[PDB]
Amino acid sequence: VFGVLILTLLGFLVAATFAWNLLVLATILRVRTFHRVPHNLVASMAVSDVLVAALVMPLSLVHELSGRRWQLGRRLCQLWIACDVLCCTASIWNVTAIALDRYWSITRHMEYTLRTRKCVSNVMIALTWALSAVISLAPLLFGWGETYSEGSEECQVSREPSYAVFSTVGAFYLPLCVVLFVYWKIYKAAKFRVGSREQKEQRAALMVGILIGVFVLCWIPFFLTELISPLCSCDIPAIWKSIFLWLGYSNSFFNPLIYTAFNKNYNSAFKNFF
Amino acid sequence: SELDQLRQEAEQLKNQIRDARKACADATLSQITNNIDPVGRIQMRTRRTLRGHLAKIYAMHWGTDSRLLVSASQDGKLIIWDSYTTNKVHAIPLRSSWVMTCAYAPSGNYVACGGLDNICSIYNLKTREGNVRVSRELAGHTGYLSCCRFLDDNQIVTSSGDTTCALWDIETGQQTTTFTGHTGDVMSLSLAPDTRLFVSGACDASAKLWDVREGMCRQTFTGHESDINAICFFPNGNAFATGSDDATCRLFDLRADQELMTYSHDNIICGITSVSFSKSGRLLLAGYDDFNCNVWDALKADRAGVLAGHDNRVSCLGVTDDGMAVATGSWDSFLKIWNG
Amino acid sequence: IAQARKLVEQLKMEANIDRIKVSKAAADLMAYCEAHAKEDPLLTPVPASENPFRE
Amino acid sequence: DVQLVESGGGLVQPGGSRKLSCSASGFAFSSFGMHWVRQAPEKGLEWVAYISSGSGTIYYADTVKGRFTISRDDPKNTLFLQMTSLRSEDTAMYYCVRSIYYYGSSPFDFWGQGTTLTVSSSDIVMTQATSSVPVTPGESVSISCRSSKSLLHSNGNTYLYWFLQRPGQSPQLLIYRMSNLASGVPDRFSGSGSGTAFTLTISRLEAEDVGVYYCMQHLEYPLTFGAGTKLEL
Amino acid sequence: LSAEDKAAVERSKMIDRNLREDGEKAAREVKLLLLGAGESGKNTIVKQMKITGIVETHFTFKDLHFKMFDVGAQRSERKKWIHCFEGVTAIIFCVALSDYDLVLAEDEEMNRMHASMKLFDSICNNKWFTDTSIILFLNKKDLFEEKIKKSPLTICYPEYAGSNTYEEAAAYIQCQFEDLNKRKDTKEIYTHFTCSTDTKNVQFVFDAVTDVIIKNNLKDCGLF
Ligand SMILES: NCCc1c[nH]c2ccc(C(N)=O)cc12
Repeated sequence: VFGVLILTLLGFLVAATFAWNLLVLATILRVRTFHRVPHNLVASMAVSDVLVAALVMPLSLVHELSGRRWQLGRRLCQLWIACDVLCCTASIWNVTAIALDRYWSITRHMEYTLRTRKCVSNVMIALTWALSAVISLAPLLFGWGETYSEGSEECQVSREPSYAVFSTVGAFYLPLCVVLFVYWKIYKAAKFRVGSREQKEQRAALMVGILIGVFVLCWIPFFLTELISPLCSCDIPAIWKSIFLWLGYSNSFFNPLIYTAFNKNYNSAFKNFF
Repeated sequence: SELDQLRQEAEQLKNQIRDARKACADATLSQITNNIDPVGRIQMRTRRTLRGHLAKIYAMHWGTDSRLLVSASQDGKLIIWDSYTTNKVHAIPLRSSWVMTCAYAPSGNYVACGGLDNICSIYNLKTREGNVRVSRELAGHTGYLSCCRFLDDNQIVTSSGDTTCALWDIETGQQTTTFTGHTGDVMSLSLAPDTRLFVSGACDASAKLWDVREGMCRQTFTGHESDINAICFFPNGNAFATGSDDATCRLFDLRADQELMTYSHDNIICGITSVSFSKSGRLLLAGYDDFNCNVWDALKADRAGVLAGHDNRVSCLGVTDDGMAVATGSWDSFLKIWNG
Repeated sequence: IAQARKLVEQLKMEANIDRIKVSKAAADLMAYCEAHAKEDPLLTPVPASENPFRE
Repeated sequence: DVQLVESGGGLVQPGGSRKLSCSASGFAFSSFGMHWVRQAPEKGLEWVAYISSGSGTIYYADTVKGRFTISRDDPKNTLFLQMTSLRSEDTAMYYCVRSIYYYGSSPFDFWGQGTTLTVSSSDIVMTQATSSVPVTPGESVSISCRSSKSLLHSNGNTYLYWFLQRPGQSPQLLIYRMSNLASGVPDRFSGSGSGTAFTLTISRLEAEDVGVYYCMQHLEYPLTFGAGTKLEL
Repeated sequence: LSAEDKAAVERSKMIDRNLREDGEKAAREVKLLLLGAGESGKNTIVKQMKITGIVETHFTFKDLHFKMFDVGAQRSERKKWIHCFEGVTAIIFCVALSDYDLVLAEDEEMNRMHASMKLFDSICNNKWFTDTSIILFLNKKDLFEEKIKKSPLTICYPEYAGSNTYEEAAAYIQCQFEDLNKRKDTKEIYTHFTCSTDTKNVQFVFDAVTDVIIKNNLKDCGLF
């Protein structure tokens, strides 16, 4: 690449996104006050975020380390290109899940009891992981696209013109719209519940903006390029695609920076831990 | 007129008592135990953990057979555990959910509890039907109850926040005797092994020794600074240890009527919640407000170990009759059984 | 005004007891602790053969 | 004030269908498991079925399963036993027994009156050494029985029970777990045993003490009953 | 294990199933602590919203179940039992406006309107009630109107410096009770002028509880 600095940065990213998620997963089980309804979603978020860092990122690193040629045959390409489209989709839908909870607990605090809450929560933790599997094992256990490259070993997710639009729409655009709408509603509610000093007004907007920007800037260029490239039959340089791939993988680093670090109980537990 | 000379006579009497107390003090107990082999190191691990209380836990009491247990929480529930298998035997609902004390009868047939309603309730565990029911409600106190102890199957002694203690008769429900002399709320009780005398610690930073049969005060001990929260009797029956909010525990002797030693540190600034001894009287376990429990050498004042396993402050503490285990309760709603 | 009389009477009653030296009592506690030392499961750890709380 | 009422019975042809009913009052019926015990003429007792609180556990006898069922009604405090595929060997009078299980409980304390049922025409074994033993008034005698399997468990608690049936009267519990005396029984009776041999000792025998004794085991299901011993003057 | 321990396990399972079932029934309730001083009007407040030791009251308005604990008959040390009530949704405080002209009975050099301020200062700034809101009620306003024409407010505070009217005195009195709160970043105080009014007394409590619940839900996201 462009010097060993990039490789060192990628290795540091791998180590950080593995260690932080391991620490969070250990903390949730270690602390016995972390057994409430809104904490199961964070555990699913952490496990989905660590399953990609542990065994999907080093494979891509060695794949792109020297030449676009896969090390093994069809025994690994199918397996590596599987969790890549399953352990990433299950993270986007986990962010959408935490958002819909906060909305129904501020917009409808009456019907959202201590039961309805737990029920809808666990139902969502299932549908999320179910849909992930469906898409990942669709161009394989039904026959579609390539996912077989050739002797050139060009391991790549299917480039079928229909599979691209189907997967992108079912994975990103719907969660993006849902998250934007619910956070707009939440921000308006928080604005209204203040007026009827200024930090309470200038911190809520900052928090919501940080959430939306972190979620959007790390995924919006990749997905839009994928949908545009195959369909519009347009070719892009192999460097921009790689950079977008690292941005998508690096979103997992920022993902626990928000939902866990800025909390009170989680920060106190982290400080208690060595 | 006569008030001034009465005050002077009282002051000179107090001075005479203190002079006799100082004159009868030969030497400290620390010098005697200078050449005593220390205990060393004490290690204890959590053997059992009991769950089911969805609220703070305020009191507990061990059964006389060293197997059964009773716990009371501000969720309005009274649970009887089986410590060996962590099973549940009974679950009694209370009329009022503000409960701060509980007790277990020596015979094993009755259980008592009280709280902010100024009423002590007595339950029958061996009815003909397969359920428990209230057998007698005792009323007459003008303040919240603090402690409760069973003399036998037909007698009971309680202490409340109206600066009085009383001895009841369960069959008739009438106060047989009343005890007066405290100028502050009474917070603890401790029955002697002979079941002939008892001690009580109050908020006026003092303790007194009562006579159950004559109903009069015999001795009073001072030396604490802020307030007394717990009290316990030595297994021999001639000494007792107290615990306060000044973060200090002290040992008093009845026969010499003085204070023997104090148990203080420098990293401890929170008050003591409960105090209990060991079967031989060599250790002294005291719960603290900083979620920890300490073990002190009773004859040398050295911390032998630490029992740190709780999330919130420790509220209750007890030792089995045979001395094989120690149980701890806390505000995190978990009971843990430790062993050595 | 009877409170002062009651207090002084109680003080007079409490000053007529008999007291002993501290060293005697300290010896009596040390002797009791030494005598009952062998039967203290917490002080001397016991083998897990006869420990009822066998996890 | 425990009272037991039963309904149903009478002569019927083989293969008939009916239901045995039980009524309970004076105690919490929802916290007690129930048992069915039958006794054929000139025969000992025989455990039939068992249902626990909450209807979470049901058991049937080896010769009973398939042609019988059990149920309970918490709001009405009623117990049922449906009759189907009857045979000529089922002529017996059915009893109802209550039992509660926790640390220190005494099961089989109260027995019902029962109703007569008749129609128109391995495992631990309890053995009693002597069928009938003469009794001398004012003296002390003992009754002994043994088992093929030891009734001593790891926890230290043994499961042996003693029941006394007066002539023409419902049986009552005397001693449970071979060393504990049931409430309401005089201190004359005393139980003993060691591992596999159990002897029941009576300080003195009176006019009321005459009856038939039975031995029981509760280590595992089914529950086997030893043959009764006829006390003759 | 041995045909007599499985029954114990199932009995314990029934016991803790019943415990869990009963636990969530008492979690969908609002707990309020009623405080005050003397005859400030707690009885009138209970009469306006109604259905020895601790006295309890239950009432429902709009499918919200309310529990109110009155602890005015203890006379013991407040320090030793005030930590039992930590975790209540809100605290209701009752003050009598027509108390500036009156003093205590056993003590003459003590205004009856200063003891109430001292009690409010002690209750509001406590290590246990840092995140608990307070609802303030000023009870006797008609008698205050009757007595304000002839008597001046300068007797209590000789710094009023205003015309002896209703608005300029009531606003000053309300302000005097609101700067005693030194935790403005975490606590909110709701005030209501009422006197033998109608359902207005209950509607105000309902609105305050709804606001408190909404803000508590918002604070869990780090968003408020
Ligand atoms: N490395 C992440 C790629 C990914 C996650 N989810 C997806 C959903 C669809 C497609 C695609 N190639 O169409 C790719 C992905």
